Amino acid sequence: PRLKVKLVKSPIGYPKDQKAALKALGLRRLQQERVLEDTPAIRGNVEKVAHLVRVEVVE
Amino acid sequence: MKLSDLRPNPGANKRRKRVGRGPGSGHGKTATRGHKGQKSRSGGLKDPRRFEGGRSTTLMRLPKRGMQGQVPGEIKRPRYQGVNLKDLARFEGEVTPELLVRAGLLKKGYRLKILGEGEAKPLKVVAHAFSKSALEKLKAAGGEPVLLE
Amino acid sequence: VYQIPVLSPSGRRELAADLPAEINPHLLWEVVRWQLAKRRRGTASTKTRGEVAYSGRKIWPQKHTGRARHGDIGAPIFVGGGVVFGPKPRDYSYTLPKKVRKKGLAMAVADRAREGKLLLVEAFAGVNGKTKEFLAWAKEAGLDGSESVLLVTGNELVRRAARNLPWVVTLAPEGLNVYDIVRTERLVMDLDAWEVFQNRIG
Amino acid sequence: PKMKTHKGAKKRVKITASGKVVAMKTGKRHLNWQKSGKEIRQKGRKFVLAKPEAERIKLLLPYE
RNA sequence: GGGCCUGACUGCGAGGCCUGCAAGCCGAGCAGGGGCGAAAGCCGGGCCUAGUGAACCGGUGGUCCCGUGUGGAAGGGCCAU
RNA sequence: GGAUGACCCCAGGCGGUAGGGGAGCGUUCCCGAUGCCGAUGAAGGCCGACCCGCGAGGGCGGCUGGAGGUAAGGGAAGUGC
RNA sequence: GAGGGGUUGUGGCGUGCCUAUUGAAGCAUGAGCCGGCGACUCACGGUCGUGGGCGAGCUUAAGCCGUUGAGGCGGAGGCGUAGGGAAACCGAGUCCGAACAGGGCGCAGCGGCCGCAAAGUCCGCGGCCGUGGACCCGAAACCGGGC
RNA sequence: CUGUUGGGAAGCAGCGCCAGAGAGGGUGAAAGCCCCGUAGGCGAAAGGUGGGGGGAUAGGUGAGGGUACCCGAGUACCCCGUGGUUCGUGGAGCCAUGGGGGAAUCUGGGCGGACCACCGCCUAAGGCUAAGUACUCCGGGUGACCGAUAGCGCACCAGUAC
RNA sequence: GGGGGGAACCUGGGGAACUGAAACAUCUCAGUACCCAGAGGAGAGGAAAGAGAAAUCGACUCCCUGAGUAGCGGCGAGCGA
Ligand SMILES: NC(=[NH2+])NCCC[C@H](N)C(=O)O
Ligand SMILES: [Mg+2]
Ligand SMILES: [Mg+2]
Ligand SMILES: [Mg+2]
Ligand SMILES: [Mg+2]
Ligand SMILES: [Mg+2]
Ligand SMILES: [Mg+2]
Ligand SMILES: [Mg+2]
Ligand SMILES: [Mg+2]
Ligand SMILES: [Mg+2]
Ligand SMILES: [Mg+2]
Ligand SMILES: [Mg+2]
Ligand SMILES: [Mg+2]
Ligand SMILES: [Mg+2]
Ligand SMILES: [Mg+2]
Ligand SMILES: [Mg+2]
Ligand SMILES: [Mg+2]
Ligand SMILES: [Mg+2]
Ligand SMILES: [Mg+2]
Ligand SMILES: [Mg+2]
Ligand SMILES: [Mg+2]
Ligand SMILES: [Mg+2]
Ligand SMILES: [Mg+2]
Ligand SMILES: [Mg+2]
Ligand SMILES: [Mg+2]
Ligand SMILES: [Mg+2]
Ligand SMILES: [Mg+2]
Ligand SMILES: [Mg+2]
Ligand SMILES: [Mg+2]
Ligand SMILES: [Mg+2]
Ligand SMILES: [Mg+2]
Ligand SMILES: [Mg+2]
Ligand SMILES: [Mg+2]
Ligand SMILES: [Mg+2]
Ligand SMILES: [Mg+2]
Ligand SMILES: [Mg+2]
Ligand SMILES: [Mg+2]
Ligand SMILES: [Mg+2]
Ligand SMILES: [Mg+2]
Ligand SMILES: [Mg+2]
Ligand SMILES: [Mg+2]
Ligand SMILES: [Mg+2]
Ligand SMILES: [Mg+2]
Ligand SMILES: [Mg+2]
Ligand SMILES: [Mg+2]
Ligand SMILES: [Mg+2]
Ligand SMILES: [Mg+2]
Ligand SMILES: [Mg+2]
Ligand SMILES: [Mg+2]
Ligand SMILES: [Mg+2]
Ligand SMILES: [Mg+2]
Ligand SMILES: [Mg+2]
Ligand SMILES: [Mg+2]
Ligand SMILES: [Mg+2]
Ligand SMILES: [Mg+2]
Ligand SMILES: [Mg+2]
Ligand SMILES: [Mg+2]
Ligand SMILES: [Mg+2]
Ligand SMILES: [Mg+2]
Ligand SMILES: [Mg+2]
Ligand SMILES: [Mg+2]
Ligand SMILES: [Mg+2]
Ligand SMILES: [Mg+2]
Ligand SMILES: [Mg+2]
Ligand SMILES: [Mg+2]
Ligand SMILES: [Mg+2]
Ligand SMILES: [Mg+2]
Ligand SMILES: [Mg+2]
Ligand SMILES: [Mg+2]
Ligand SMILES: [Mg+2]
Ligand SMILES: [Mg+2]
Ligand SMILES: [Mg+2]
Ligand SMILES: [Mg+2]
Ligand SMILES: [Mg+2]
Ligand SMILES: [Mg+2]
Ligand SMILES: [Mg+2]
Ligand SMILES: [Mg+2]
Ligand SMILES: [Mg+2]
Ligand SMILES: [Mg+2]
Ligand SMILES: [Mg+2]
Ligand SMILES: [Mg+2]
Ligand SMILES: [Mg+2]
Ligand SMILES: [Mg+2]
Ligand SMILES: [Mg+2]
Ligand SMILES: [Mg+2]
Ligand SMILES: [Mg+2]
Ligand SMILES: [Mg+2]
Ligand SMILES: [Mg+2]
Ligand SMILES: [Mg+2]
Ligand SMILES: [Mg+2]
Ligand SMILES: [Mg+2]
Ligand SMILES: [Mg+2]
Ligand SMILES: [Mg+2]
Ligand SMILES: [Mg+2]
Ligand SMILES: [Mg+2]
Ligand SMILES: [Mg+2]
Ligand SMILES: [Mg+2]
Ligand SMILES: [Mg+2]
Ligand SMILES: [Mg+2]
Ligand SMILES: [Mg+2]
Ligand SMILES: [Mg+2]
Ligand SMILES: [Mg+2]
Ligand SMILES: [Mg+2]
Ligand SMILES: [Mg+2]
Ligand SMILES: [Mg+2]
Ligand SMILES: [Mg+2]
Ligand SMILES: [Mg+2]
Ligand SMILES: [Mg+2]
Ligand SMILES: [Mg+2]
Ligand SMILES: [Mg+2]
Ligand SMILES: [Mg+2]
Ligand SMILES: [Mg+2]
Ligand SMILES: [Mg+2]
Ligand SMILES: [Mg+2]
Ligand SMILES: [Mg+2]
Ligand SMILES: [Mg+2]
Ligand SMILES: [Mg+2]
Ligand SMILES: [Mg+2]
Ligand SMILES: [Mg+2]
Ligand SMILES: [Mg+2]
Ligand SMILES: [Mg+2]
Ligand SMILES: [Mg+2]
Ligand SMILES: [Mg+2]
Ligand SMILES: [Mg+2]
Ligand SMILES: [Mg+2]
Ligand SMILES: [Mg+2]
Ligand SMILES: [Mg+2]
Ligand SMILES: [Mg+2]
Ligand SMILES: [Mg+2]
Ligand SMILES: [Mg+2]
Ligand SMILES: [Mg+2]
Ligand SMILES: [Mg+2]
Ligand SMILES: [Mg+2]
Ligand SMILES: [Mg+2]
Ligand SMILES: [Mg+2]
Ligand SMILES: [Mg+2]
Ligand SMILES: [Mg+2]
Ligand SMILES: [Mg+2]
Ligand SMILES: [Mg+2]
Ligand SMILES: [Mg+2]
Ligand SMILES: [Mg+2]
Ligand SMILES: [Mg+2]
Ligand SMILES: [Mg+2]
Ligand SMILES: [Mg+2]
Ligand SMILES: [Mg+2]
Ligand SMILES: [Mg+2]
Ligand SMILES: [Mg+2]
Ligand SMILES: [Mg+2]
Ligand SMILES: [Mg+2]
Ligand SMILES: [Mg+2]
Ligand SMILES: [Mg+2]
Ligand SMILES: [Mg+2]
Ligand SMILES: [Mg+2]
Ligand SMILES: [Mg+2]
Ligand SMILES: [Mg+2]
Ligand SMILES: [Mg+2]
Ligand SMILES: [Mg+2]
Ligand SMILES: [Mg+2]
Ligand SMILES: [Mg+2]
Ligand SMILES: [Mg+2]
Ligand SMILES: [Mg+2]
Ligand SMILES: [Mg+2]
Ligand SMILES: [Mg+2]
Ligand SMILES: [Mg+2]
Ligand SMILES: [Mg+2]
Ligand SMILES: [Mg+2]
Ligand SMILES: [Mg+2]
Ligand SMILES: [Mg+2]
Ligand SMILES: [Mg+2]
Ligand SMILES: [Mg+2]
Ligand SMILES: [Mg+2]
Ligand SMILES: [Mg+2]
Ligand SMILES: [Mg+2]
Ligand SMILES: [Mg+2]
Ligand SMILES: [Mg+2]
Ligand SMILES: [Mg+2]
Ligand SMILES: [Mg+2]
Ligand SMILES: [Mg+2]
Ligand SMILES: [Mg+2]
Ligand SMILES: [Mg+2]
Ligand SMILES: [Mg+2]
Ligand SMILES: [Mg+2]
Ligand SMILES: [Mg+2]
Ligand SMILES: [Mg+2]
Ligand SMILES: [Mg+2]
Ligand SMILES: [Mg+2]
Ligand SMILES: [Mg+2]
Ligand SMILES: [Mg+2]
Ligand SMILES: [Mg+2]
Ligand SMILES: [Mg+2]
Ligand SMILES: [Mg+2]
Ligand SMILES: [Mg+2]
Ligand SMILES: [Mg+2]
Ligand SMILES: [Mg+2]
Ligand SMILES: [Mg+2]
Ligand SMILES: [Mg+2]
Ligand SMILES: [Mg+2]
Ligand SMILES: [Mg+2]
Ligand SMILES: [Mg+2]
Ligand SMILES: [Mg+2]
Ligand SMILES: [Mg+2]
Ligand SMILES: [Mg+2]
Ligand SMILES: [Mg+2]
Ligand SMILES: [Mg+2]
Ligand SMILES: [Mg+2]
Ligand SMILES: [Mg+2]
Ligand SMILES: [Mg+2]
Ligand SMILES: [Mg+2]
Ligand SMILES: [Mg+2]
Ligand SMILES: [Mg+2]
Ligand SMILES: [Mg+2]
Ligand SMILES: [Mg+2]
Ligand SMILES: [Mg+2]
Ligand SMILES: [Mg+2]
Ligand SMILES: [Mg+2]
Ligand SMILES: [Mg+2]
Ligand SMILES: [Mg+2]
Ligand SMILES: [Mg+2]
Ligand SMILES: [Mg+2]
Ligand SMILES: [Mg+2]
Repeated sequence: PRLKVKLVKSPIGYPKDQKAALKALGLRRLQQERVLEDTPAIRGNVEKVAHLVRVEVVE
Repeated sequence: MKLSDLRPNPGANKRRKRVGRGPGSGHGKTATRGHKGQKSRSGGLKDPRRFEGGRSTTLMRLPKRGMQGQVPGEIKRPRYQGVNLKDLARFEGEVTPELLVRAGLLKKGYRLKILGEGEAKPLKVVAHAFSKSALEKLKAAGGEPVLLE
Repeated sequence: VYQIPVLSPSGRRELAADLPAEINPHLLWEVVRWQLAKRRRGTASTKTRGEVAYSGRKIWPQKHTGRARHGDIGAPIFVGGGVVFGPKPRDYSYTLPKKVRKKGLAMAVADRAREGKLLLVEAFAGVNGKTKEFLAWAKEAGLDGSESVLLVTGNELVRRAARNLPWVVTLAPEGLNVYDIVRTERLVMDLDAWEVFQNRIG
Repeated sequence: PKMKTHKGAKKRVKITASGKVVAMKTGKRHLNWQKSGKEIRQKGRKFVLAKPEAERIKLLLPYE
């Protein structure tokens, strides 16, 4: 199963490492969605910015 | 519910067609065979799938193609049966030849080759071969390809 | 889903067990058709014009007698000749699918559960092979011979006692089958046989 | 008894995935020196058989 | 009638004519490497319609696909004729 | 129309060989049947101007016959001259 | 016993039955008459159609155990799940090709996770085909061994 | 068991009884309890069988090191002519052999589809060997088998009369 | 000790033709029908100079399957491990 992640909340005012997790995810702009594999390495970063991101599991 | 209620559903048990049994039936006299030829006879015609009245036959005027083989016959060589990633969706943990012959996907005596139709899953998949596209998908999805010998 | 009565010393209990609620009559017809056809002997036979005892001699010349042309007297146009397409020894059996038999077995019992005709018993009190003994038990158990009963128990001593009654058909549970279930008006089983029955529909 | 595969058909013909019957075009076994390249090239390809004849051949191959 | 030439192409082939099948026929256009022309273009034989023969079996040139435990070889397959 | 083939109303079709389809009748046998019909008369036979069915047929009654027959609903064929 | 049965004088109309044929009452075939016997079946495989079971799966063969008109076990194997190529081989593609060109043959459920349906497959039934003598009867002949 | 109708009860009726027996066939008609049976049980002095149980007997039995003695002959092997196998001369091997030539004893020989090499498999030219398998003159059991033109050619004095 | 008999069954030694190929010769029918010798309640076969690719199996006989596969074939009809 894959992952469709949406950037819903702004990272402004959040620590530099959460800022980076979006760079690894590839999320750059608000409401932008990227479709990514459900790998535990990708999963650890999504669960990092989970409070700023909207995840739906399209398989 | 006792016996005398047991019935086949409508249409489940049709009567037979009996020929040569009178004018009123529709099938009397000539038994639906018409009149008086080789087809009308007990014994009938030459094989309708092939024979054509003496002329060279539609099948026999076509040319042969390709290796037909010789004695002592088939050459023993390894045989590959492919199964798609879509088929692996039902499994967890490990995937092997013997497991895919049990679920009824891979056939015995056949070496396992994975092909790329569908999505890959984070499974350890042990096969004799992989398609290039199944290889990429498997890596990129958290899966572990494991060749054999 | 069904509430199946149990006879006992300590209470006409109520055991539950999931039998199908949909009964498919045609499927039950298909099981009985199989049951009855696979028991056929297929010993009907006739003789062909090559199996008949006469010789292969032309009885009289083809032409110039004023009679019809004939070959040998074994031909099926003669009285005493062979018979055309007569019955030959046959096997009428065939492999009805297991899931059709198995589900037909659940359906047959479910049909008697709908009616209150299925009755289970813990044991049989004083019956030890004597018909008079089974008869007394049946009466206190509410089987007075007005309804035909399929008794299904592994107790040999209980099957011997009942088997000669005109209204009773005895079976060991391994022999439970839809024809005998549908043949009768009521179903009476051990708990040991009921357990066996559950182990055959799963 | 069980039907036998016609080997003459087996050696000339194939049943495709949707049930069509393909064979080699005829007419280039020999006498090709005065045949145009268009004639040789196109006679090098497979063709789908007309439906009546295909349905006859398929019956001869009951285990493909 | 003359000049230069070899398209009397290789790899394909949209769409059709004809038609019981199998055949037969016409074909723009794209690619390879060319010929003629300043060029627009033309050229996949010949003004056109006859000048022909399905398959099986075998020959020859190529290809290097198969090679009966393995490497070869025998013998096949494929392309051409 | 009414909900279903419950029946009714309206309109149209309904010559037929080869031949395609459909719906039925009857014969032998099995399940139903440890039943049921039967000496107050089984099957079969001979009548009938009677009833039901388009028809194949099925009843009913009289006579003969003297011991068998077998429903509703299904099953299988040595099934109709 | 306002109806019905039997009979048939007169009047009207009126070319047997079957087979074969372009066409028969036909002066074309068959049949004296009556009764009984008498011709489209079965096995295995195939192919459609159909009634059910299960469904990315479906199904067991021999046999084993039970029964004594009881059913069960048994997964060996078979069909299906992937095609294209003479093949090596590759694979949702592949083959021809120099081609990433063109072309052949291939690839993709209805509903509010459960229902409904469905590839497929198993069994029953039915039509037709193949193999058998294959709807029934009929030669003249051929061969074998004897008389 | 009794009564009743009837030529006859086993039919109908009253009241009973058995059942490890309600398979079936009889008895003047239609009988669980009348007869023969059926369920369940028992039975061989004599002959046959005895594949199972027991007991005899025949036969069965190491390790190194050395020696290179033996290991199935008109055989193997090759060639010619055939057969067998799925193999019809095919690239034609394998197993068999009518003709000709013709070895060796393990460092011997045959095979793995011409052939060669490599790698393996196997031990020819002496013999025997239960069980599982086939058939049905004979006996019994059982039929959605026939019912006297049917079923065997024969239900009967039939392989007869002719 | 042999001889001769025995319904089929079995082994061995010999061995057709109609037919099918819509003619026919190779091919088929078929090592079938039949003749002959022998066997016994069975007969044959049987303890690898096997199989053939599993770096494997492990006498023979018989059923199922593998499989109408592999192949054979005027590469026709068909035959068929
Ligand atoms: N245990 C049994 N097999 N019971 C079934 C009845 C057996 C026998 N057919 C009888 O009627 O008595
Ligand atoms: Mg903020
Ligand atoms: Mg940090
Ligand atoms: Mg039927
Ligand atoms: Mg009918
Ligand atoms: Mg039929
Ligand atoms: Mg019909
Ligand atoms: Mg007829
Ligand atoms: Mg009629
Ligand atoms: Mg019709
Ligand atoms: Mg008609
Ligand atoms: Mg007629
Ligand atoms: Mg017809
Ligand atoms: Mg028809
Ligand atoms: Mg017809
Ligand atoms: Mg006719
Ligand atoms: Mg005509
Ligand atoms: Mg005609
Ligand atoms: Mg006629
Ligand atoms: Mg005609
Ligand atoms: Mg005709
Ligand atoms: Mg006719
Ligand atoms: Mg005729
Ligand atoms: Mg005939
Ligand atoms: Mg004919
Ligand atoms: Mg092949
Ligand atoms: Mg071989
Ligand atoms: Mg029968
Ligand atoms: Mg029969
Ligand atoms: Mg007969
Ligand atoms: Mg007979
Ligand atoms: Mg005869
Ligand atoms: Mg005869
Ligand atoms: Mg005779
Ligand atoms: Mg005879
Ligand atoms: Mg005689
Ligand atoms: Mg004769
Ligand atoms: Mg004759
Ligand atoms: Mg004779
Ligand atoms: Mg004769
Ligand atoms: Mg004459
Ligand atoms: Mg005369
Ligand atoms: Mg006469
Ligand atoms: Mg006559
Ligand atoms: Mg005559
Ligand atoms: Mg005759
Ligand atoms: Mg005769
Ligand atoms: Mg007879
Ligand atoms: Mg007779
Ligand atoms: Mg007859
Ligand atoms: Mg016949
Ligand atoms: Mg006949
Ligand atoms: Mg028959
Ligand atoms: Mg039989
Ligand atoms: Mg059938
Ligand atoms: Mg069967
Ligand atoms: Mg009873
Ligand atoms: Mg009863
Ligand atoms: Mg019973
Ligand atoms: Mg009984
Ligand atoms: Mg061929
Ligand atoms: Mg050609
Ligand atoms: Mg040619
Ligand atoms: Mg060529
Ligand atoms: Mg050539
Ligand atoms: Mg030219
Ligand atoms: Mg050209
Ligand atoms: Mg050219
Ligand atoms: Mg080319
Ligand atoms: Mg197959
Ligand atoms: Mg396939
Ligand atoms: Mg010029
Ligand atoms: Mg130049
Ligand atoms: Mg076109
Ligand atoms: Mg055309
Ligand atoms: Mg160009
Ligand atoms: Mg250019
Ligand atoms: Mg140019
Ligand atoms: Mg230039
Ligand atoms: Mg230019
Ligand atoms: Mg052009
Ligand atoms: Mg010209
Ligand atoms: Mg010119
Ligand atoms: Mg031409
Ligand atoms: Mg030929
Ligand atoms: Mg050739
Ligand atoms: Mg190579
Ligand atoms: Mg190589
Ligand atoms: Mg090799
Ligand atoms: Mg080398
Ligand atoms: Mg070399
Ligand atoms: Mg060649
Ligand atoms: Mg070569
Ligand atoms: Mg070559
Ligand atoms: Mg190539
Ligand atoms: Mg060519
Ligand atoms: Mg009209
Ligand atoms: Mg009409
Ligand atoms: Mg209709
Ligand atoms: Mg009827
Ligand atoms: Mg009738
Ligand atoms: Mg009967
Ligand atoms: Mg009865
Ligand atoms: Mg009765
Ligand atoms: Mg009465
Ligand atoms: Mg009386
Ligand atoms: Mg009377
Ligand atoms: Mg009768
Ligand atoms: Mg009447
Ligand atoms: Mg009287
Ligand atoms: Mg009467
Ligand atoms: Mg009687
Ligand atoms: Mg009657
Ligand atoms: Mg009846
Ligand atoms: Mg009925
Ligand atoms: Mg029934
Ligand atoms: Mg008949
Ligand atoms: Mg009058
Ligand atoms: Mg008038
Ligand atoms: Mg008149
Ligand atoms: Mg008129
Ligand atoms: Mg007249
Ligand atoms: Mg007239
Ligand atoms: Mg008439
Ligand atoms: Mg005529
Ligand atoms: Mg005429
Ligand atoms: Mg006249
Ligand atoms: Mg006249
Ligand atoms: Mg006249
Ligand atoms: Mg005349
Ligand atoms: Mg006349
Ligand atoms: Mg005539
Ligand atoms: Mg006639
Ligand atoms: Mg006469
Ligand atoms: Mg008369
Ligand atoms: Mg008559
Ligand atoms: Mg038919
Ligand atoms: Mg059949
Ligand atoms: Mg069918
Ligand atoms: Mg079907
Ligand atoms: Mg099922
Ligand atoms: Mg299953
Ligand atoms: Mg292929
Ligand atoms: Mg393509
Ligand atoms: Mg395409
Ligand atoms: Mg469904
Ligand atoms: Mg289905
Ligand atoms: Mg058909
Ligand atoms: Mg035959
Ligand atoms: Mg026939
Ligand atoms: Mg037929
Ligand atoms: Mg003569
Ligand atoms: Mg001859
Ligand atoms: Mg001759
Ligand atoms: Mg002659
Ligand atoms: Mg002679
Ligand atoms: Mg009296
Ligand atoms: Mg009395
Ligand atoms: Mg009994
Ligand atoms: Mg009785
Ligand atoms: Mg009796
Ligand atoms: Mg009675
Ligand atoms: Mg009775
Ligand atoms: Mg009695
Ligand atoms: Mg006993
Ligand atoms: Mg006894
Ligand atoms: Mg030593
Ligand atoms: Mg030595
Ligand atoms: Mg030796
Ligand atoms: Mg010697
Ligand atoms: Mg030789
Ligand atoms: Mg040879
Ligand atoms: Mg040979
Ligand atoms: Mg060859
Ligand atoms: Mg050979
Ligand atoms: Mg020799
Ligand atoms: Mg050695
Ligand atoms: Mg050596
Ligand atoms: Mg040797
Ligand atoms: Mg050798
Ligand atoms: Mg070898
Ligand atoms: Mg060798
Ligand atoms: Mg080799
Ligand atoms: Mg070996
Ligand atoms: Mg023993
Ligand atoms: Mg023995
Ligand atoms: Mg034995
Ligand atoms: Mg007997
Ligand atoms: Mg009788
Ligand atoms: Mg008589
Ligand atoms: Mg007789
Ligand atoms: Mg009589
Ligand atoms: Mg007799
Ligand atoms: Mg007779
Ligand atoms: Mg006499
Ligand atoms: Mg002697
Ligand atoms: Mg003797
Ligand atoms: Mg003797
Ligand atoms: Mg022999
Ligand atoms: Mg001898
Ligand atoms: Mg011989
Ligand atoms: Mg001779
Ligand atoms: Mg011949
Ligand atoms: Mg034929
Ligand atoms: Mg034949
Ligand atoms: Mg012929
Ligand atoms: Mg012919
Ligand atoms: Mg001739
Ligand atoms: Mg011939
Ligand atoms: Mg032969
Ligand atoms: Mg042969
Ligand atoms: Mg012989
Ligand atoms: Mg014989
Ligand atoms: Mg003897
Ligand atoms: Mg024995
Ligand atoms: Mg022996
Ligand atoms: Mg021996
Ligand atoms: Mg030995
Ligand atoms: Mg297979
Ligand atoms: Mg198969």
